[PDB]
Order: sequence, then C-alpha cells, then structure tokens
Amino acid sequence: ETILEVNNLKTNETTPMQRLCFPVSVQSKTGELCAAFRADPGRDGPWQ
Amino acid sequence: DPIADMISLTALQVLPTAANTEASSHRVVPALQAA
Amino acid sequence: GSHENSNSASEGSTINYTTINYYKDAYAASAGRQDMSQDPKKFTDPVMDVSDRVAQLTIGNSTITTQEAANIVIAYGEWPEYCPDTDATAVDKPTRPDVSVNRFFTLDTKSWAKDSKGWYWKFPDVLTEVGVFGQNAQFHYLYRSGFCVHVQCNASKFHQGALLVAVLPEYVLGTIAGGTGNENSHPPYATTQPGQVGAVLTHPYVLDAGIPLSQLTVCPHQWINLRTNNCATIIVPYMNTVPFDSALNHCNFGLLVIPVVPLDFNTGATSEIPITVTIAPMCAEFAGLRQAVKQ
Amino acid sequence: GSHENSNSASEGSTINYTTINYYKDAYAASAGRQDMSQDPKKFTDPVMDVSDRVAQLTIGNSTITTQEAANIVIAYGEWPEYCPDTDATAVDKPTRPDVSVNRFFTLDTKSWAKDSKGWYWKFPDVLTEVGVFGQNAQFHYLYRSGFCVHVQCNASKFHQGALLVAVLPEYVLGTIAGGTGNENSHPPYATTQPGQVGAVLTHPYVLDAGIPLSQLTVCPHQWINLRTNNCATIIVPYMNTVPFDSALNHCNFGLLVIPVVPLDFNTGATSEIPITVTIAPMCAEFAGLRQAVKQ
Amino acid sequence: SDRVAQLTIGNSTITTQEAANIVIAYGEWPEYCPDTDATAVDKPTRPDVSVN
Ligand SMILES: [Cl-]
Ligand SMILES: [Cl-]
Ligand SMILES: [Cl-]
Ligand SMILES: [Cl-]
Ligand SMILES: [Cl-]
Ligand SMILES: [Cl-]
Ligand SMILES: [Cl-]
Ligand SMILES: [Cl-]
Ligand SMILES: [Cl-]
Repeated sequence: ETILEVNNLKTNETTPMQRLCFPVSVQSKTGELCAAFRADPGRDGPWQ
Repeated sequence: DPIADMISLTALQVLPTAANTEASSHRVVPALQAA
Repeated sequence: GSHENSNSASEGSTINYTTINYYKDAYAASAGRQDMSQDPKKFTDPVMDVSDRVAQLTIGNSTITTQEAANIVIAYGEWPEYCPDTDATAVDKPTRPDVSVNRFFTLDTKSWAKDSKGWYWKFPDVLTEVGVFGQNAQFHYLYRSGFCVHVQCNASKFHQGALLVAVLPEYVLGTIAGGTGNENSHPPYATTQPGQVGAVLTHPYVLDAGIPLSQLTVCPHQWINLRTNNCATIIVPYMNTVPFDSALNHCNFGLLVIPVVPLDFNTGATSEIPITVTIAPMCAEFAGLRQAVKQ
Repeated sequence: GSHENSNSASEGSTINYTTINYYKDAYAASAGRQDMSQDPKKFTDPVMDVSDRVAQLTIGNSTITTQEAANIVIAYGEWPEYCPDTDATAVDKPTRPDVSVNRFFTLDTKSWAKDSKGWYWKFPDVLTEVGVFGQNAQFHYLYRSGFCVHVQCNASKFHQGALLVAVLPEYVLGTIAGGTGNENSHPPYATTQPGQVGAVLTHPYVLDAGIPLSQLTVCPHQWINLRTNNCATIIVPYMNTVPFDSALNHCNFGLLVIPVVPLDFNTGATSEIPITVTIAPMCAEFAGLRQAVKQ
Repeated sequence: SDRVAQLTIGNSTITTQEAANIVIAYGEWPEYCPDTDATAVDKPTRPDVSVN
C-alpha cells in the first residue's frame, strides 16, 4: 500500500502535501457525497 | 460440475409445574444485564 | 362408533390432547386436556449467541461492519428459508435470483431531533421499486422472503438517548377517528404504504393503532442506547398465513424506530444526528410470472 | 538450450505440431507440420437427430408446438451452457435467474410481401428492454447467454416461397459509401441496433455488408419452404472472444430472414402472410451488479 | 476483567465494575471461632442472614 492522491485538485499543486488526504466534516445534509474517483490504476489521476 | 458455486435453534420443553428454587450462599457478573 | 376422519384444526402439531368423541368428524370432539409445552427462549432470548460488538456481515456484493453492536436478534428464533414443498401450494417453478436480490439496500436517512415522534416503514413496500428486487416483485404475482434489518445511528460519548427498534408483523394502522370518535375514517395508501421514505408516527404512545408502545418489546426488537451501541440488527423470517403472497397488496410487517428516551446534548455538540436504515431481503423467491404491475 | 516457456498461441488445443526451436520463448518456434484433424459434422450436419415435424419444446412458463418443422439445428454442434470456471475471469458470483429469463419471448410480427427485401435483428439488442431478461441486462455490466430461435410462417398448400433463416455471428453492417464510394459514412445506432422491431435489408444480395448472400448457408441456418415447413428452429451457444460481455455495447450475432424464393400466390388467396419471431435465451448469466443503465 | 464483579451476602448484592480487585486482610478469611481457641462455655447464637 502506497498513498492515493484522492485530493488531486488544481488548487493544491502549490501546497502538494494537501493532496495526500481528503476531509470529512460535520454535515448539515444527510447522505452527502464525500469524494469520488476512478478505479483505473494505470490511468492518470489519484493512482499515479 | 464444471462450476463450483453451484455445489431454527430454539425448541420445546414440557413444564407441568413451576420451576423450583435452590439454596445458595456468600460468594462472574449475572446481576448486570445487557438489555 | 369411534374411528373417524382427520379434520381437527390441531392435528399437525407436536402437541397432543386427550379427547372424547362419538361423531365421524374430529372437530366435534371436546377441547380435552392441555399438554404443558413451553418455548420461553424465542421471545425472551431470541439473541445470537444463545467482542460481540465487533463484527462484519456479508451478503451479495455488500458488507456491513458493525462494532458498537448489541449482538444480533433472530426473530422468534427462526432463520429465513426458502419455502418447503410440504407448505408450498403454487405449482410453477419459482425463480430464486439470489445475489441480485439478497443483498443490502440502504434507504433514505432520517434526522433525529430532540422532539422527534418516531418513524416506521412497511415490508416489502419499501423495496417494491428498488433494484432487481423491486423489478421481480413487479413482474411476479407471488413473493416470499426474509429480511435482515440494520438500523444505524452514531453520536459522541457526550450525547444521550435511546431508540427502540422493533418489528411488528401485520402492522395495521388506525386513524384518530375524527378526534371525537364519530367518524369512521381510514388511512390513505400513502400512510399504509409510505414507500422507501417511511412515515412519521403521530401518536407513538399508542403506535397510531390503539395499542401500547410500552408492550412493543413483546415483538422482535433491539435498543440503540447511545452510550452503549450505535446500530441494531434483526433477522426476520417470512410470516404469513400463506406460503407466498403479493408484495404489492400485503405488507408482512412494519419496522418501527421510536425515541423512547429523547435525544439530548449540550449546545455546541453536533446537532445533526441521523438515523439510517439498511435492509437485505433473504431467501427471496418469486412466482406467477406475467407483465410488470406497480400496484 | 532447448527447454522453454509455454507461450505459444496454440498450446491449449488437442492438435499438436512438430517444431524446431532455440529461443526460450515458444512463439519463436516454426509453424511446423500440420496434424490433419477434421470436424465436417458441425457445419454440414449440425442437425438434431444427427415424425420429426411433430414436436413440442418447453422452457420456462412457455411452450411451442411445432409440426411442419424441418427438424432442429444446433449451431456449430454445441449446446448452450453456463460459463465454466476455467474460462471465467470475473470474480463476483453471477446471478442465474433461470425461469424468469430463460423462456420464450415473442417479438413484433412482420408481413411478407411479393417484393419484400428481407429483415434482421440483433442479439441481445432485441431483448434489452423486455421482461426480466431486459431488466437484468440493464442492472448488470456483464452478460452471457445462449439462444433458441423460432421463426414462424404459415401459408396454404397453394402458396409458394422460401425464406432462408440464418444466424451470423458478429453481424457488422456497412454503408453504401455515398454510392460513389468516396464517402466514409457509417450506420447510425438505429441501424446497428434496431431493437425488437428489427430492420430491413436494403441490399440483401450483399447482406448490407459486402458479402454474398449465396454463401450465408455456411452459417447455422434453416429454410422455411412453404410447401414443406412453416417454422424453423435454431439453438445458438454463446460466441465471443470473452466469457462475458455487455449486452448493450456488443451484439454477439444477428438473425437474418431473407426471401430467397419470393412469395407468390394466385389472387384470391390470403395475401397477408406474416412472419413471427419467438426467441428464448438459454443459460442466462449476469454479473457486475450496479444501477440500471439503458445504454 | 477483575474490575467486573458482583458479591452477594444475605439479601444484599453489590455490583462493582471499576474495582481494583479485592483485598483479604493479612491473607485470612473470616471464620466462626474454633473450639480450641474458644473459652466461654455457653452455646453461641449464629443469626446468619439477618446479620451477615
Ligand atoms: Cl439521505
Ligand atoms: Cl487502467
Ligand atoms: Cl385442561
Ligand atoms: Cl427526517
Ligand atoms: Cl404520543
Ligand atoms: Cl505441413
Ligand atoms: Cl405484431
Ligand atoms: Cl413488416
Ligand atoms: Cl439486392
């Protein structure tokens, strides 16, 4: 296991350490979506 | 054969009379229940 | 004479009675002496194990991991099972989809508030329009199945409250009868079969049906006491006077979630305390194929 | 040296070749001598019985009774079968609905006219939106199945004509290329996957694909010659380069019904001569459950 | 699981769970006085449940 950059946003690029983890926080609405990403491992994205 | 994925605990008792009571003394946690 | 026909209502039980009779039909006989059988371990202790919190149940392509569990209840001490040939009546070969239907479906989430009254859902009404299960329920006249009910509710060690989660077979609802009791009103389809969103109890004390909440524990149930556990699980076997039935016209039972001890917490602590219901039908069987019918 | 790795494209067949080699990889080897095997009885005689007209086949809650039958064809001499573990690749447990999907579905009827060109349907496109089969095809990513095709056409002993009913695997269609052949046009989704209504051939002689109708009989087929029989039946096993596949993006084969000898009859005789298609998937298996997708 | 407990004597029962185990003073259990050590000759009364 190695770390997945799920939080690979354009706004992180200058503070990359932030890509190494994504957040969860007290929701005000039920059943919200926290994060999403492709499972394709050889594809450009979090898996890289 | 060429496919491998295709190959009540409680019961009654007769109780004619009420259960009895047995002797005990000054002596495991049976008083506290997880209701 | 004395030799007769086998037509008494109690001729297929492992409990015999001594009688007296002179007519050819058995039902004419006296009530007789009552044997003294008893099974107090199917209501008072229909629990799992007749590190319990720690767990993980898998069915279909779904898996639940529960750790602040209060063990698991097996309703009336019986496991769900496909209908046996002796009890069966319909002659067509039933379809038993397995994985596509016997899995975990997670319905809408409700929010628990300091003044919440309580909620309820009907089975199988809740899934008649969900996934493959629903589709089969629509295309078939007859349906039969068991259920695994998982109710979830998290909260900090600084919150408090207690939900009573119970299953009530044949949950027939009543109306407040115009208040005065002179109006013979009836619940609309939307109240008797609320769908997957469930409904709210208006008078929890009498379960909107003229019966005491105080005695609901005589039904397969489990408690979610915030300081002890944050989820409850109940396995439910098929219950009906018939082997199969319409999933549309008849709801075998209702699930009730009622705050018996109201939610409370000091202001500043998370106020959004949701309750989520995840259910999995078990041993689903369908028969009487035809075109799809929604109701 | 001489001992190597087992990586030749022809290493899993009951037909061996004698070769010469000095590299560690087997595919580097020469073609070698060709053994002389042959199976001329799967194309020239893939018929039933390797009172034949008289019959009755039952599957699911459906039954066909054929009497002016021309026997039954088993495509390429193989019966449909659930996918075996050696060939399987996807690891989730597949769902095998059985009766609710393996049964007879009867699609729209077409009318045979003295000038009809011919029709075709794609599999499984034709059932993607029908009954429980369709529903499973939508909720699952992967699908695999066989088929039983029954084409029906009645006519008096005074009518004449002959339909060629054939199955063409991977029936890829082509366009007339703007006529001149300078336009690289392509068939629209409506022509490649006509649905349950099927489509009409514009140039039957070349099967709308640059190939001779005259040779279509090299495919599992059967004839409906009005003076001899009024129905045809063909069992088709799953055919693909993969064990399972999308029922939406890929059509394993097409069914063609072409009037090779045109319909004719003396005026006064019934002019409405319909053709009806009834199909039954066999050994349907689905996997990769998720939400429903129509395309 | 030493913390978890429940001791019963007479018609009373204590349930202790954040216990630090139990101490037996000088390693000896209470016991009615033995005849060798006894001196007073009258038969003693041993009420049992009403007092213990
Ligand atoms: Cl929600
Ligand atoms: Cl990839
Ligand atoms: Cl009696
Ligand atoms: Cl709510
Ligand atoms: Cl109330
Ligand atoms: Cl050769
Ligand atoms: Cl029609
Ligand atoms: Cl037509
Ligand atoms: Cl042509």
